[PDB]
Amino acid sequence: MKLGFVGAGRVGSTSAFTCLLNLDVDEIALVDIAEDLAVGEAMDLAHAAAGIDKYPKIVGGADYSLLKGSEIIVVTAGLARKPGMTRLDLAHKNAGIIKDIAKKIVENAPESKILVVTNPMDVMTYIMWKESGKPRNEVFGMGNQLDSQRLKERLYNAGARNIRRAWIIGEHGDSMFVAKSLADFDGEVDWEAVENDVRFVAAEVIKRKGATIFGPAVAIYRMVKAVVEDTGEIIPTSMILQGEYGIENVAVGVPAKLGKNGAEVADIKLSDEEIEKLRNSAKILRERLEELGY
Amino acid sequence: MKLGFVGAGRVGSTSAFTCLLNLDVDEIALVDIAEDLAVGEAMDLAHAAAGIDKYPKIVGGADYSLLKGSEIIVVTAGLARKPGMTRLDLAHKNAGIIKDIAKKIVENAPESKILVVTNPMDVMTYIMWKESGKPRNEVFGMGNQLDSQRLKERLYNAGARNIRRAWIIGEHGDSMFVAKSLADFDGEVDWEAVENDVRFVAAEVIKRKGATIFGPAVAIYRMVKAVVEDTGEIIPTSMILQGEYGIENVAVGVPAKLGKNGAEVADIKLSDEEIEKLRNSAKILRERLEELGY
Ligand SMILES: NC(=O)c1ccc[n+]([C@@H]2O[C@H](COP(=O)([O-])OP(=O)([O-])OC[C@H]3O[C@@H](n4cnc5c4nc[n+]4cc[nH]c54)[C@H](O)[C@@H]3O)[C@@H](O)[C@H]2O)c1
Ligand SMILES: NC(=O)c1ccc[n+]([C@@H]2O[C@H](COP(=O)([O-])OP(=O)([O-])OC[C@H]3O[C@@H](n4cnc5c4nc[n+]4cc[nH]c54)[C@H](O)[C@@H]3O)[C@@H](O)[C@H]2O)c1
Repeated sequence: MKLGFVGAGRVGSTSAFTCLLNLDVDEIALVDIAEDLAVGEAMDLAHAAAGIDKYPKIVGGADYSLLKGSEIIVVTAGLARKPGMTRLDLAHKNAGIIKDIAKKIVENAPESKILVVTNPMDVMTYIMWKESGKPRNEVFGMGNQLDSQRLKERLYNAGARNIRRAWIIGEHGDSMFVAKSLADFDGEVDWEAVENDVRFVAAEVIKRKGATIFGPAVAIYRMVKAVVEDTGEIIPTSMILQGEYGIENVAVGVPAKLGKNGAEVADIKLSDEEIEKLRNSAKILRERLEELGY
Repeated sequence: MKLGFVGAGRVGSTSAFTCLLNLDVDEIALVDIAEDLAVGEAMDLAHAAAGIDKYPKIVGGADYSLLKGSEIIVVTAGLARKPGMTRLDLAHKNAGIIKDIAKKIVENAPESKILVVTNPMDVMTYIMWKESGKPRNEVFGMGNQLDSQRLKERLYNAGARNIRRAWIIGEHGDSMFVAKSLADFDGEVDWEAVENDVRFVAAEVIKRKGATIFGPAVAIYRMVKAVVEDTGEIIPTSMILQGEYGIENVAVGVPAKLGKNGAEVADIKLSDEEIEKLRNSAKILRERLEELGY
C-alpha cells in the first residue's frame, strides 16, 4: 500500500501523519513545490512512525516520480490569500496548480485514485477530473465528510446520542445543506440552530487557530481508509455527476461508496426538497466553473 | 480520563490530536497564553474527534482552571528565538514561563502528574519539579523517547530487524548517548554512524520543515499512554535523580517505569562506560542549572 501526497503543507502532512497512525502503510510519498519542506516532513513522519513500531518507506521531495505506485494520492497543494486578493483570483491561481498536477499525476501514477482537497474543493475536483484522462471513479473530493463531522459535533452538543448517519451534502461552501431526511439518531434537536452553526465554523476556526487542520486530516483519513481497505463505506463525497439527481457536468457533494475501485454515487433516495438544494449548489458551482473556462 | 495541555502551539495541539486518535479520553483541556489559539485548537480537535465517532469534552482557553482534574498535563508552553538570541537568553525566558506554570498547575490541578516538554527539556523538567511542591514521581520530561525513535529509525535503515529495545539516554541534547549495552536486535550495524546521525537529526528537520512536530507528538503520546493506561512500560525519561547511578540534584534521561503513579527510575544495569556518560550529562546539565540560579 503506497500513499501519495501532493502538498506537504499543514493539511497534507497532518493527514499523512493520521494515516500513518491508523493504516498499514508500506510507503508514503510526499511531493511539494518546496523540496526541503517535503523532505523535512518525510523525516519527521518517520521519527513518528518508529514510536508505534512502524517502519514504512517514507520519502519526500519535489519530484513527482516519487508517486509511482500510489494506490491513491491526496492533493492539498495550493495557495492562501494576501487578504486583499479575492475568491476568484485564488480560484484562477489554484486552478493552474491543479491542472499542472493532474498532468504530473497522470504521467507518474497513471492508475492511482485521486483525492482532491485544495479549495474551492468542488471546483478543483472537477478541474482535476477534466484535466486528467481519468474516469469519474478515480477522481473525487474531500469536503462534506468534514462538514458532516462538524455536524455530528453540534448534534452531540445538542443532546443527540447514538448518531449513526448525520450528513451534509452539496457544495462544500455557503451553499451546503443538511440531508435532514437521512438523519438518524436518538434525541430531538433544532435543525435551525445546527445547520447554521455549521456554515461558518470553518471560518471561526480559521479566525482563531489560523487554519482548519485536524478536522480535515481525519476526514481525509476516513476517505483513504475506505478505499485502501476496500470498506465499501458511504461517505458524502464531491463527485462528478453525469445524470444523477438531475445534475450534469459538475462536481458536487453526494453520498458515495468508497472502495478499491474508488468512488461511485451511492444513489440514495433524497427528499424532493433536498434535490432542489442539490440543484442549487450545482448551478452555483457551474457558474464558478464558467468564470474559469470549464 | 482528563488530559491537560499547557501550550496549544505546534507540539501541544498535535500531541493532543495524537492522544485523541489513540486514547479513550473523556475530556481534553488546552491552556495557552494566546486564548483564541487555545480555543481554535479545541474546536478543530473536536471536529476531528467526530470523524472517529469520539465526542469527549474538549475545551481550550487562557484560564488555568480548565486543568482541574487532569490525570496528567503536557507542558509545551514556551518560546522560540530571534536567531540572534542565544541558548542562555532563551533558558532564562523559558525558565520564567515554567516557574509561572508550575504555580498555576499546583493551584488548579495539584494532584496531576506533569510531563515537561519545553526545551531545554532536562533543565525545564528540573525547574518544574523544584518550583512545584511535587515529588519526583509526578514530574518528568519527554526527550530520550523521541531520541530513541529516531535511533530505531536509523537502525532499521541500517538493516536491523526485530528491534525490541534500542535506547538513547542522558541529556536530550549534544551530550546524549546510546545505551549500547541494552540494545537488542537481529542484524549487525555501526554504532559510529548511527549514534552520530542521531545527534543532529533534530536540527536537520528544523532546517527543512521548520520545527520537529510529529516525532515529538508520538513520543509524548507513548508516555501519556503508559501513564493513563497504567501500562508499567519502561521509557527513557528525564527523571530527577537523588542517588541513582551516582547522580544528584538534576534531571536527566534514564530508563523509567511509567504508570498511574507517574514515573520511577527503572534502575536498569548500565555499562561502566555508560554510567560515565550519564555522569557527563549530569555535570553539563548541573552547570546550565547554576547559570540560572538552580
Ligand atoms: N476540502 C477541505 O475541506 C479543506 C479543508 C482545509 C483546507 N483545505 C485546502 O487545502 C489547501 C491547502 O491547505 P493547507 O492549510 O495545508 O495549505 P498550506 O499549509 O499552505 O500547504 C500547501 C502546500 O502546497 C504548496 N504548493 C503551492 N503551489 C504548489 C504547491 N505544491 C505543488 N505544486 C505544483 C504546482 N504548484 C504547486 C506549498 O508549498 C505548500 O506546502 C487550501 O486550498 C485549503 O483551503 C481544504
Ligand atoms: N522535549 C522535546 O523533545 C521537544 C521536541 C520538540 C519541541 N520541544 C519544545 O517545545 C516547546 C514548544 O514547541 P512548539 O513547536 O510547539 O512551539 P510553539 O508552536 O511556539 O508553541 C508554544 C506555545 O506556548 C505559548 N506560550 C508562550 N509563553 C507562554 C505560553 N503559554 C503559557 N504561558 C504561561 C506563561 N507564559 C506562557 C505560545 O502561545 C504558543 O502557543 C519549545 O521549547 C520546543 O523546543 C521539545
